[PDB]
Amino acid sequence: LDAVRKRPGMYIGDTDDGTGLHHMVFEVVDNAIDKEIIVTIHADNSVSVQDDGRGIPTGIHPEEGVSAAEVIMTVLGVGVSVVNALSQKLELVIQREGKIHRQIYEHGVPQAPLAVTGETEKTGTMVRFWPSLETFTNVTEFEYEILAKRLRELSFLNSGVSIRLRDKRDGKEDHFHY
Ligand SMILES: Nc1cc(-c2ccccc2)[nH]n1
Ligand SMILES: Nc1nc2ccccc2[nH]1
Repeated sequence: LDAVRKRPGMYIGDTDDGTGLHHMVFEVVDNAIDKEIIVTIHADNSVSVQDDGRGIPTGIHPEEGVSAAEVIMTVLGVGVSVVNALSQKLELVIQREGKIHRQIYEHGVPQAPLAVTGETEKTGTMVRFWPSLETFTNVTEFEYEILAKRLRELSFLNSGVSIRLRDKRDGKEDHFHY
């Protein structure tokens, strides 16, 4: 990830006008799109993307020797590893094979291995990220309508996916489904 950290604008887009900032969300959503996705803008200016999919794989990657999810998050669509690298904090929650798994990153650095924290009957993946204010300048707050515009376009192209957008700062919400 040091290549990304070294030139963030080249991977995520302009880090001063809000372009790159919002592309962080779009990258995560893109990965989720591969049946309901919920994008939430939190009051602390983090965004979370949840789905009810199968959950990303949690087993150890036989080559890298860490969880497959960690490989996805830390090894170079630009890839969610870019989002992770440029987030001061990122929380990953995977519900899969009857288990809830959690992991925290800071600036792309895992704080511990992906760990089983409980049981569940649901499946899905949740990523919540806090963009690094060391990288993103000037425009540092998410603009609802920038997200809504893109998610609407995506909903038309991905006919079987329901997309919800929620703003916890002011209660605004939308539901894109084609
Ligand atoms: N909310 C999410 C994030 C992801 C995801 C899937 C593949 C790679 C990275 C992230 N799925 N659902
Ligand atoms: N604040 C801060 N920024 C960082 C960038 C890379 C690794 C660790 C870091 N801690």
